[PDB]
Amino acid sequence: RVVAHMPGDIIIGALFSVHHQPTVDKVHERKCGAVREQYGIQRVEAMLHTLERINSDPTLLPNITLGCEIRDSCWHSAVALEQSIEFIRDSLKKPIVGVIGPGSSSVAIQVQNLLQLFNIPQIAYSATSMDLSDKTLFKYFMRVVPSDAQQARAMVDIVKRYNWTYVSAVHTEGNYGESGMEAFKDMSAKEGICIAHSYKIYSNAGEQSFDKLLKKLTSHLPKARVVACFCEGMTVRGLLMAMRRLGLAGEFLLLGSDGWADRYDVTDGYQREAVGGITIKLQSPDVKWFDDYYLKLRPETNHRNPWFQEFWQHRFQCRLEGFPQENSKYNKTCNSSLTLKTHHVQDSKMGFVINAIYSMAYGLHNMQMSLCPGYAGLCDAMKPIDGRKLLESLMKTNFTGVSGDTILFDENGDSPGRYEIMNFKEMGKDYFDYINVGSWDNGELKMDDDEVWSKKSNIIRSVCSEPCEKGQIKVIRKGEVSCCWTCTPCKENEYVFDEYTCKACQLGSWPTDDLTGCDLIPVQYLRWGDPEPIAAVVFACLGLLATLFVTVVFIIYRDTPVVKSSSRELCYIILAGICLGYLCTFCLIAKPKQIYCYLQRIGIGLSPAMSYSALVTKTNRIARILFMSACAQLVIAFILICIQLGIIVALFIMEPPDIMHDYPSIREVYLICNTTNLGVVTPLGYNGLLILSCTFYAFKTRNVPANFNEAKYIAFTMYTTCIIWLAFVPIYFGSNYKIITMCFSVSLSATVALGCMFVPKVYIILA
Amino acid sequence: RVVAHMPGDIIIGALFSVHHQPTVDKVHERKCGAVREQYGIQRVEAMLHTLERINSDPTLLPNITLGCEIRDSCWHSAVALEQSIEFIRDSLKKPIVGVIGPGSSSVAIQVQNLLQLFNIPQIAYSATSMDLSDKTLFKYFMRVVPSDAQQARAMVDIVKRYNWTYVSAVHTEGNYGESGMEAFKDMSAKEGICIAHSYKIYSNAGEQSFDKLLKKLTSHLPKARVVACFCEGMTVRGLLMAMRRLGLAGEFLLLGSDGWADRYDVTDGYQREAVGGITIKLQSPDVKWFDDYYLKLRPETNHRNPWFQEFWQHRFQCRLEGFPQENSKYNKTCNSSLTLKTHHVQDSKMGFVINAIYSMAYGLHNMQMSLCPGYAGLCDAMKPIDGRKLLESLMKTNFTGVSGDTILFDENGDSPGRYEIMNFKEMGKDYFDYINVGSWDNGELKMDDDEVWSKKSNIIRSVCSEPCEKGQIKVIRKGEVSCCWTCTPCKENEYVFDEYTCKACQLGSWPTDDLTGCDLIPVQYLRWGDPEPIAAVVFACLGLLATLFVTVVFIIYRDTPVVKSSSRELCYIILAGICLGYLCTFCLIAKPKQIYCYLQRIGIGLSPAMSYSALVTKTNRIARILFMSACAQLVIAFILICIQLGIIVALFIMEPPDIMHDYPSIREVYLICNTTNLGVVTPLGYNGLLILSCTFYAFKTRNVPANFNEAKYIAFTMYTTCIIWLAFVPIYFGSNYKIITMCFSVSLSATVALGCMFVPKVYIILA
Ligand SMILES: N#Cc1cccc(C(=O)Nc2cc(-c3ccccc3)nn2-c2ccccc2)c1
Ligand SMILES: N#Cc1cccc(C(=O)Nc2cc(-c3ccccc3)nn2-c2ccccc2)c1
Repeated sequence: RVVAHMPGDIIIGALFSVHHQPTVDKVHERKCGAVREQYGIQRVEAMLHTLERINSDPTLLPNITLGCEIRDSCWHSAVALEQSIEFIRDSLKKPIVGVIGPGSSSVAIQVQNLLQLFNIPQIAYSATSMDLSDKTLFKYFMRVVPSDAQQARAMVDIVKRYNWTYVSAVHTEGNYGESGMEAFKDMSAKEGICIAHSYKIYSNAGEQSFDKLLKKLTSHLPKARVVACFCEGMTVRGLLMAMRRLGLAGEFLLLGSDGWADRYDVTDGYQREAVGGITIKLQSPDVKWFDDYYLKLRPETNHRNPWFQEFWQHRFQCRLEGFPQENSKYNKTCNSSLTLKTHHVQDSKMGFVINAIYSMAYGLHNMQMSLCPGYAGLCDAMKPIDGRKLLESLMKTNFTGVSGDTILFDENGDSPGRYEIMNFKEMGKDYFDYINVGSWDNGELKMDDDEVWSKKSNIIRSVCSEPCEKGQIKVIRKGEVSCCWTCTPCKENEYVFDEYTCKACQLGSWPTDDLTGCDLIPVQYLRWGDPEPIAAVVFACLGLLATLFVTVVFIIYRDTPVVKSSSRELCYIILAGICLGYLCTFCLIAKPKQIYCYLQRIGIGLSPAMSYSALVTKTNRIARILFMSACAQLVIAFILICIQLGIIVALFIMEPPDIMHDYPSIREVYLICNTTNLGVVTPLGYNGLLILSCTFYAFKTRNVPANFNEAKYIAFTMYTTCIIWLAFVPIYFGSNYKIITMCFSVSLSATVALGCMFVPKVYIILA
Repeated sequence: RVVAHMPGDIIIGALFSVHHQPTVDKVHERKCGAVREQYGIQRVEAMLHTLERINSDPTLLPNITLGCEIRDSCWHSAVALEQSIEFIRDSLKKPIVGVIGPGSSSVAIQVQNLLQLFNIPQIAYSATSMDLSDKTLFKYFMRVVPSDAQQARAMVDIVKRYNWTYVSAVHTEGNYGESGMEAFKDMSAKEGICIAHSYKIYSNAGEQSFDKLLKKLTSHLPKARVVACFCEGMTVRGLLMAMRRLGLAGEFLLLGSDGWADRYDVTDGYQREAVGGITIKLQSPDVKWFDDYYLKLRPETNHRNPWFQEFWQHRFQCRLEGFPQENSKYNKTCNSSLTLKTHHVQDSKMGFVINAIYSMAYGLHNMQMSLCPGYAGLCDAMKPIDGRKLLESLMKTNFTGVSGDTILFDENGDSPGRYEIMNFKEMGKDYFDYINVGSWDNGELKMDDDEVWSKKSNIIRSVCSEPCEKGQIKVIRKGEVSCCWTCTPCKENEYVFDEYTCKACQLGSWPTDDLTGCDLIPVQYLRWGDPEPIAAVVFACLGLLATLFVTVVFIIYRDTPVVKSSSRELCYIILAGICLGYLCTFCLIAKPKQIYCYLQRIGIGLSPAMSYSALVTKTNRIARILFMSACAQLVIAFILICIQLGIIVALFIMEPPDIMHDYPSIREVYLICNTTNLGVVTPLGYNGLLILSCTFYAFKTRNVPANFNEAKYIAFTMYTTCIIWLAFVPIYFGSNYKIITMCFSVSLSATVALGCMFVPKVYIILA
């Protein structure tokens, strides 16, 4: 082979792909193919001129002359891996200190696995694999270009900015697409972004495969209107060609990496279906001072580049007469007026090639400054140059590049990313072009929203499920994507706990209007203003007036013959019973409390006993005439009263008094005291016997004219008492109006008893 | 440097460490040190003679001549890594096809990382790392020696054979010790073997460290009496020296790998504390035909070994006058009678060095036979020889070695292990030596137990905790080793479920004598043979005889004046009541069943009512004289009887009859029918009133001479009935003898009632 030398004191090695890689037939015999234009001569000339310029600089590396050795790589593993052997021989002729290259991202791994055994640092300018960031295996590798995990960050930032949350996924097969898509998925899963379904395809498959791809991506509209493509430059062309035939154009929004960034050869002839796509590029401004040097070169005055003459002949398709490398293949002869300005195109990677050399030079300068202080040249303590301190000098380099940007390496030897953002939209009648609409600068996304969309309302939307609403909980099924839910309402009984669940609050409570917390329903019970309680009260007042008049009459005229005929003490007992019958409505109708309920359950069982005991003993004595002392009768009446009171006390002991809350319905809550069925039924059963005996005896002795026909009135009264007790059961145990009916029943029975027994007596004594 | 050539058609490369590794001062300038004896010249001569022999063999590789190239390695990475570069350069002078070596186990990795980039297979004969078994990283590596995970298998087999289950652990720091101990732990954990505590130490630490190691290992006796050392040859010497001063000798049993296998320089001066140790060696019989060739060599007639003259001068410490490599350092001149037979020692690794060459030759022969069939030589389809088919030809080699053993490679390119087993025991008065006591041959441990231990009872034991016993469960504290448990007994109420837990069976059951399954206790209840039931039965029979006699007398003499004076029907009723009182003991004393308990609860409540009703109505009529028809009295008695039967039926409805199992104590189970307190107390309360009325009226009318002083006997009878009712309560409700006492009470009361009421009547009527 041929190697390009340049003398000096410190030697640098470079591997540049000047020719095409050998075909499969000549892999074992090499024989590289055709010469390259962009990658072949421009890089070699740039390195030579950069070294000349850095030597002419008196500020950097004073009195030290740097050299170089440039070798071919042919974009093939074998050739580079042989030239590396040739380098490491001379290392063991000054030794090589560092290597710049190679271009490929898979040759570099095989060259590193060889160069790290002999402690040689390596810097690459176009290798962007994600496997090269592991410093356990690749300890001597550094690069000035962003990794493949920086595009997956800009893509996530762009998606996050525009509020997209349900997208597709396409990627080619290989290390590039697979690693990029893995990074994209890992970064997007942390920002609440979900993928419909990830796909996979070659870059040269058949039309049937592309049609099936379209049919499988069409089965998600209109839920996933954005496609996240991390594919190469031909998968996009295949997708556009497939879209053309099915008539699906003007519907999708393809978001792609820099495989399809600014290449016109991807959308030629298919500009109608690619409108709207957003792509990211790699920022790289041109280098001004390289053109003023590259164009002045002439074949007759270029001797340090052995590849120059064949390059000239290939480019101009002619033959150079009188030259050491004349070729007989070309019949035409070159003219003396030929020049290189004709269709001159600058290389698209000319910045990193210079930045790598500058980084290595700065590392050497720092090592010399920190190792040979106070001296200008090669001090005795730095001969020869060891490759273990240079690796630590290089990692801490930090300077400014050719374009005013900052160059620095992190702990992994990587570099920060800087990307542009383009947009393919129609300019006019049959005219399409890319235009810059933003940039990404290591965390700061600066994008012009006005230019991308003509109107705000025209923004494409892609969301799976609409958000919930006023009082709408989230219900999610099993096996589905986390961002495809359903909104359902809680019932009126239960409020909403959080975004995910309802919650049912305890009885007696009710959710508020905001559905944030159940509040307590105020207790509701009877009211004085209702006509029924006031009617009961006025009835009771009339009854008290009547009984007061009757007792006043009897007290005033206690010596009358009528009073002498009857029994005074028994009449007083009956009057007291009637008064206590009247005076239970005030206790009953009031708001329930501690002792009020006890008084109401005591009076209802006491009042129907004291009067009826005396009345039954009187009627029993009268029937016996047809133990005659009044003291015995009073003792018997008091004994029966005591028995009734003992029964009442036993009922009290069985169930102690208490206040109770009623829950008839969810909406309303009442307030009724402790009142069971037993404590009411038992006194009724006990007092039924007395009235039954009274009725029997009154029927037996209903035809005696004693005491102005007293027996007739005594027999006629009982009918009402018995019929009232009878009617008191059904409607008491058949509705929710217990208080009013049990307040009217006792009063009505007492008033009929008082009006059918004593009214004739007072009427007769009056006149 | 210098390389040893040998011509031919196929070239093989070898790396042999002829010199000592350069010191730290000359690492960058090489300058290897002193010449080696075993590793330097013997291996080179063996390879040369082996190639000569295989060329002379007409049945292997016909008409093809093999060659070789031997280079130094100096046991250093740099020198071998330069000679490998020289090899792979000439591969790109016939190319090298394979490399044998190097000796070291860490240089080999660095040489493999270089040789696998250019597709060169490699075979090693003394590298035994466990990192070289990964074919993802080391695809071109093969070896004929067992890995370091084969000693960890023989150790586990030896420990498992002798029933040791609690051992210590010691290992030196490095790849060797750490990897071996990791393998040992992983293999031992699967066979129920536990480690007390693993340790770790240098091989050159201070005396204080070794003393601390002894003090930390002394804190486990006598539970861990076996130490599993996987350390190098100097850690054992340090342990012995440390044991010497503390006077701990003659106690331990050191089990070690082949770092301390047969080396006398480890137990010299300390044979007293190393007695009993068991070590494993590597099987390697000597090669006979190498000695007949190596000894005949002379310095004057050896020209193909450039290292020979310096070797001779170094070995004999003289100067070879008149030689191309004469040295002036040695003043003494060599003698013509010198020979190599003096102190000749064979290399200890001479078998694998030949087996590797034979394996490579067999691989080449197989590839030639399978690629150019029907031809004898180099066919046109095998020029040049590719290194990708040789790697697959080599992996399937399977043949017989020099010592009659089988050589084959598994999928990882490894080899099976074959080890010996030694023993360091005293032979006599101040004499110690190693003796073979077994072997391990890839799964078959053949070890002579009789020679290791003089007597069977002298076997050293090492177990943490004794096993459980006849009915003992396992309880293990938290945080302790799984093989250190406690054996505890279940109580008498529970049996043992499994080896780990007890279990308590249900009530009425009992664990058996074997403590494997709870069995049911047979039901136990009353017995006829007991004196109490038969006494009750004979008492009842006597009562039946008496009542039969009385009723026969009354039936025969129904027309007597005495019978006319009394009431016949009431007397018959009383007789029937007494009969039903007697005939409750037969129902009661029998084994409980469905209806027997119903009859016993019916008779006890019926008998004390139907007689006493008639008696009380008779006495009431007699007291009233001082409704006289007998029909009214009979109707009243029958009405009271019906009321009693109604109460009985109500009690029956309250609690339906049933059979019940009693559980007074865990050991015994009874059988008593359903009998609550209410069903017994209620009839007694009901029938107390009748007897109270009877006794009150009898006391009221106890002085009437009617009917031969019948009132006196009627008043005297009641006393006994009342007293028996009274006595029946305390002891009935105060012991577990309910049946006997309630059987005697009714019978006694009926007997006294029948004997104090009718006996005088029959006595008078008789005479
Ligand atoms: N047989 C029978 C039978 C069946 C049911 C009930 C009653 C009864 O006791 N009626 C009654 C009589 C009196 C009474 C008291 C004092 C003065 C005049 C009358 N008040 N009450 C009464 C009791 C409870 C609720 C309503 C009313 C008897
Ligand atoms: N006051 C009072 C009072 C208090 C407790 C118990 C009894 C009572 O009923 N005694 C009794 C009388 C007779 C009886 C029956 C028929 C013929 C002769 C005697 N048998 N029994 C009896 C009942 C239950 C268990 C044991 C014995 C009365």
